[PDB]
Amino acid sequence: YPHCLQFYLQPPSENISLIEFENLAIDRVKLLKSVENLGVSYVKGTEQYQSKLESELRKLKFSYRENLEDEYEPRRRDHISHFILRLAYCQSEELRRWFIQQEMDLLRFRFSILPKDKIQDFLKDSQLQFEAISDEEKTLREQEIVASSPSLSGLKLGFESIYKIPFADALDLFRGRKVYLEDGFAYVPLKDIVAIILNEFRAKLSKALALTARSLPAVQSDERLQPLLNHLSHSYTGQDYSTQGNVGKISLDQIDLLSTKSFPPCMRQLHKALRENHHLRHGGRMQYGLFLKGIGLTLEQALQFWKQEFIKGKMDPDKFDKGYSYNIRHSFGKEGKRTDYTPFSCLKIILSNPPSQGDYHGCPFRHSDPELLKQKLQSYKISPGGISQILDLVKGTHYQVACQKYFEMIHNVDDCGFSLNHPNQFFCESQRIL
Amino acid sequence: FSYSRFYAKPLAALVTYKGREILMHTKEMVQKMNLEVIYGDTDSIMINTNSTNLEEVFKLGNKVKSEVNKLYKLLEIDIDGVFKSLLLLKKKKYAALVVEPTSDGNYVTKQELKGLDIVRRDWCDLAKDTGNFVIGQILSDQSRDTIVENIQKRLIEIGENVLNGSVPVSQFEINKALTKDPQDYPDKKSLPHVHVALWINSQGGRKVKAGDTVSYVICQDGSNLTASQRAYAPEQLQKQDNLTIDTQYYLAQQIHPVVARICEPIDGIDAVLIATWLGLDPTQFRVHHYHKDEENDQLTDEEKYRDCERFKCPCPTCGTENIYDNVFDGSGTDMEPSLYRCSNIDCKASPLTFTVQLSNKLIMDIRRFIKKYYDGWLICEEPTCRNRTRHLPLQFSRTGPLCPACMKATLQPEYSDKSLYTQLCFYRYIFDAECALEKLTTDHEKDKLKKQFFTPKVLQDYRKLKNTAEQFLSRSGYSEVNLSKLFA
Amino acid sequence: ATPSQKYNSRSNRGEVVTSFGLAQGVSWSGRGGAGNISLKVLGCPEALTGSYKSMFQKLPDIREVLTCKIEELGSELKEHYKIEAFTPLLAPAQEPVTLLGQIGCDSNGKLNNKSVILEGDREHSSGAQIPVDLSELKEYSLFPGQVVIMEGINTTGRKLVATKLYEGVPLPFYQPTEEDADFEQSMVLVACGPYTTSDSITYDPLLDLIAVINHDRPDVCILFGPFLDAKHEQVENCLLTSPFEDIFKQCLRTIIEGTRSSGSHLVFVPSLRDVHHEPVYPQPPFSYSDLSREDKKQVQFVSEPCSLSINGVIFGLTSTDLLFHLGAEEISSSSGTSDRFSRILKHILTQRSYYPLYPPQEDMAIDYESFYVYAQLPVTPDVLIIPSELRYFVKDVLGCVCVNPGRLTKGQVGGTFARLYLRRPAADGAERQSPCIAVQVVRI
Amino acid sequence: LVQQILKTERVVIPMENIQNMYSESSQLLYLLEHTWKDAKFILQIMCELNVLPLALQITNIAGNIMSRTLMGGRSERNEFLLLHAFYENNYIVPDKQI
Ligand code: SF4
Ligand SMILES: [Zn+2]
Ligand SMILES: [Zn+2]
Repeated sequence: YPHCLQFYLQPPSENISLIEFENLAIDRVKLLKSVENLGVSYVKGTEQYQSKLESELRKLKFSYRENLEDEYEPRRRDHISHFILRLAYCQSEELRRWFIQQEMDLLRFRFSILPKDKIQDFLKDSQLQFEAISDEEKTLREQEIVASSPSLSGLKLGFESIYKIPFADALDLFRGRKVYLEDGFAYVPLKDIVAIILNEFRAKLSKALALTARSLPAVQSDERLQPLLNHLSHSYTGQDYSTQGNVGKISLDQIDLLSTKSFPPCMRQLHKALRENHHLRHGGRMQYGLFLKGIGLTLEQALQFWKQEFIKGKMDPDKFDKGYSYNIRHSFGKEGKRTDYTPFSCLKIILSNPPSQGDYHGCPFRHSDPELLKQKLQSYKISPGGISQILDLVKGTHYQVACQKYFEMIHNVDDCGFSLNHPNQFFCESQRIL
Repeated sequence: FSYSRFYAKPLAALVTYKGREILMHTKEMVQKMNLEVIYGDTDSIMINTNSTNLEEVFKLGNKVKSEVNKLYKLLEIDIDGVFKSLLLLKKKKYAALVVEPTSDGNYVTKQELKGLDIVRRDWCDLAKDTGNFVIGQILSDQSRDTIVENIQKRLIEIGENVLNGSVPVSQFEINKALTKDPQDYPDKKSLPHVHVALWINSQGGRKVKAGDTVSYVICQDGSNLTASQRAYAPEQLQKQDNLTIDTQYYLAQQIHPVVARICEPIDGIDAVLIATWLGLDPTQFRVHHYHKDEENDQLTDEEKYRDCERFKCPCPTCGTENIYDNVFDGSGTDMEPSLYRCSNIDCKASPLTFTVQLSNKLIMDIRRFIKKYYDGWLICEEPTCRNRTRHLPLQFSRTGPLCPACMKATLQPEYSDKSLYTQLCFYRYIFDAECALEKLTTDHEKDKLKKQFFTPKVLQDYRKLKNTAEQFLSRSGYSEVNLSKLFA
Repeated sequence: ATPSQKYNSRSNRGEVVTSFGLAQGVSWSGRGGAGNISLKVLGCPEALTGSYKSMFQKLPDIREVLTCKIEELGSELKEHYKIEAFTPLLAPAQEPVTLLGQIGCDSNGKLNNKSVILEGDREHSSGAQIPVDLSELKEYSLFPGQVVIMEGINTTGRKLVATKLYEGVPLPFYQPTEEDADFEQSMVLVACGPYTTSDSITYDPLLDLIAVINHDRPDVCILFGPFLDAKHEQVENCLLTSPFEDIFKQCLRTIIEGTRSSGSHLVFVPSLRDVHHEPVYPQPPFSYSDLSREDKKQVQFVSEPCSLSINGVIFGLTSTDLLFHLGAEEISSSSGTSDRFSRILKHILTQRSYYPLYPPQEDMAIDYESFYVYAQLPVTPDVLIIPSELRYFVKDVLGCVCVNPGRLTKGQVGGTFARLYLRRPAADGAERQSPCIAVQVVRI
Repeated sequence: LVQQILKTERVVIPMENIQNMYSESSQLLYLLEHTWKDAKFILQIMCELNVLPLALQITNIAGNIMSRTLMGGRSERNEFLLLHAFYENNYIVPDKQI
């Protein structure tokens, strides 16, 4: 926001608590993972974008309050966070791209916020050499500057400040004769000056993500950093919420109804399964099973639910206990957790246990095939043009985003008002809305 | 090769690089083809697919093939197998069913295992019985569901019978081959066989010596002694009257161990799960387990400190034990700062009053835990081994210390550093009022009590129980993450 | 109501329970602070000064250590006895071989003539363990962790029948500069806690000490923790009404002050039992700021253990019961007439560490990372002060005056402390002229 | 080696029971019996794995010395491989190190 625009150059020499080290990353990602969403559901020139964007930039504490020369709260957060999250995103050339992609969509926003003035000071100072020209040289050479410029309409050489740079640094533009040159100097505005920044910024960033890997072997050894290197997007969410405990009061004969208006695609499929087929595969008794406690089911009820829903499947009332009661009692209760009490995260249901013929678990938007999905979504009665968006997404791989797009439509609104990342959550919002 | 006549470490790393590189590149690709990559290693890649149609799998393998070989010029991936069942235990260690195609659609199921050897020959029959029994259903072709359900089934009974006595007395006879004469065995008291052997010799005729195999079971003496010291001979068992079989032991220390090593990997089954299947042993059983084992899978507080020990302190006046697991006690309205009233109803003392003793005991409870972590207790990972030794071998594996009993299992710290770092952080948060409040919603529920109980003094009082720990984690247990070192 | 009752009704008071050197009267007395008193802290990099570097170890390094341990010594033992090459503990052969390794037990119990085992070094035997057969060995002294060079026959490579157990080799003693022979006689007192009766918090003995410090006006008073006994009943049940940190400063005062007149330098030595200090051997010095410019020239804080120079007189300092440990787990060929202790202590001077026995007593945490840099002996000490719950005594060994002043206190009764008189004599002659000329262990 | 490569059981005789079999002809001839068999298996097993051949060719592509290549230690073979090469290519090479 302020002298908050910074070329993540020159490494932090400080040191932190594994508590700050770990929180800077989870957070620094949450941001970068929100820069990703907004760029997917909106455009780079909208208020909603600019707004929410700086809104999170805000909530994650990455542009705000000052202090005595050294310790500038947000300044710091962003500096470390970035570098630390250079470790994680240095590996896969598919992450290196994605990182650069979203850490450059970020410098862009922190530039779209500063007035033609503050951005100026930042340059003079920044790297090293750049100069502005007085209105004397400015208008004296005005006409010639507008002649060298693009299809730039009119003869208007606006108030828009103009800079003087070494012809060599503006190669990208003088090669096409897109700026005025004089005794070895180019004259360009802000738009283009910026793009050159962003340009040299990517190239340098990539360069680094390169030298980050090379020397990665000297730490993978450390035990505290496995959860970062390996798991910043595994089963464990950007920072999930809905865990255990929590409250709620659900009657039973209502689930059916809620199935239409509350659960998301995933669970919607499963209930029908369990109601139609009177049973559910292993993979399934768990996705839904959990999720049900998370919405608040009770030990008593859970058993009730399944039991009576397994007896319509003409089973032995006694065989349930002997075979299912056990697992179900565990779920709710005690230890041996992390996969028996942790209602599935979305990123989870999306990357583990895909489903096979007979299985109705997993994420539709991800796992069901285009056409079938198409056939499914129409039963939910989603505008054929609407369905047109969703699948456009599914083609991008922004799977839950789509779920989002679905939330909105079944609920009637222009913006759900949050970034989804877990079934129950999607369950609750659907309840706040009632 | 370090000692080659044609060495040049660079040339190598470079290669190794491209290597690990060209691997991910590939791994991504597969996922990019919406196909789950269940494993990899230097140049290999296992890939769960979900087809029943092998005619489709190769057509698929090759599809992969192409794409991958299409990209490079020389290097090339190659089809290399198919398993019709797989139990991925851990690194380079799996059980599975290999396919050998006969003609046009049919094939063959060859049993191929490795890294699944049990060394100790002292597992009772009921164990090995129950053991294999599963391993089989596991290499059965039936469904995950089908396998496991039966496994639950069977096991469930095992237990039952075990309790009604339907199991042959011998089925419990364990057997070890002494390699020292009874009075030469250090661990004495704690080794079951050497115990019986000892009883025997000093008691009657025939005397046991080197190379001889001994027989024993575990019973209920009413001596409460350690299990180890409750080893008797089959004979002296049936012919004696006052003693009885110790169902507990086997069920827990015999059967489960095995089955376990084999089921832990199974999604949906877990340590405890089995254990309950075998009896009303939950609690204590989970105790038997770990804190660590789960370190394959950021968290919340309630669960981040679940395994840590609650701080305790008896009231300097009434004496009753006080248990402090957090800044507050209760919920909503009647939420009092745990440090307000003595759990003893008839006591009228304010523990806050005794801020010294508290700051003391803690100190003491924290030496305790720093000592433990420091004791060094290393323990074998293989359930069938579990060698508990304070001696760190100079014989290291890739993972770490090389178990010296079974020469194929690594020792893993009994009380991890992380296990500690979390017991101190737990003490720290049990007295960080500062944060236990900014944890409240409305600035009103906040003030209400901020003004009802947290007077600057009380706040200080807490800042003290809190400065207790702080100091500890200060320069200690590298809460410090020298970034300079990490990038310099 | 009674506390210290029996302690103070002691009649043995002042009694000398042992002497050594050259008989001295009861008029022990040094010149106070008079003359030059050169107290230089010695060892590897100045034996640690700060709190630490950490309290988190990487198995991958403890390993590295234990290996160097063996290699180093070995490397030098090999240069001494001039052996030609060690043999892998795993390679079989019919001819007699010279292995290199460290003993160790094969179970969790008490090491014994049967169960011994040698774990070779990484460099040669990439850590292989081969049990040991002693039946054929005459004279031997073994303890877990004992770096040893053995010669025997291992034909199958699955058992070595020892034939010879090379004798440990210690380090040369300190080479006195000409300046150190120009110093005059000094008298060092020395005492180690507990400094209170196990049934009171009176610190009575503490005081008696003080007084005694005064009366005799010693040049140096090295005092061994525990000042506040982590084991003192009242302390472990936290009944004290005062914060540890304080209590400790308390005693620290009483003593610094109680002896401002004396003119004696005070050198404190921390203990793992000092409830208030860092429960990690090696430990860092104590921490205190409440010191006038005055007392700062009179008191000094040192680690644990340490190698301190009292007038070109190299003293060894350790608070840990290294002797009641090593000795609890040592095996020998003789029991008829041999000096248990004189042996254990012998290994100490040859092992080159302040606690070679490894793995270390069940209650004695150690951080080997640090242990590699701060717990090695620099040179064979001219004097060694090895406190212990074992009866008093002072034996000359391998040219080192090994002294165990016993505990100043013992349960409900009176302990002891001891004093030494020093002065490095005339330069030439048959080298070894023990600068420590005499000593006395005295009740208090 | 025999249960796997040769697909056949192969009892063994502990240095313990040896002496006691010198006490009667039959037994002594068993000891002898077995002894042989082994040396045969050592032949067989050497055959199954087309060892000696393997070895030839390997050693012929490398251009080293048959024994070595039999002893073990891959580095050597190649060592040579290139040695020869570089040699054929007017290239000075790495003096052996020690
Ligand atoms: S993506 Fe997340 S939300 Fe969309 S369905 Fe799958 S789980 Fe429910
Ligand atoms: Zn009370
Ligand atoms: Zn093991």
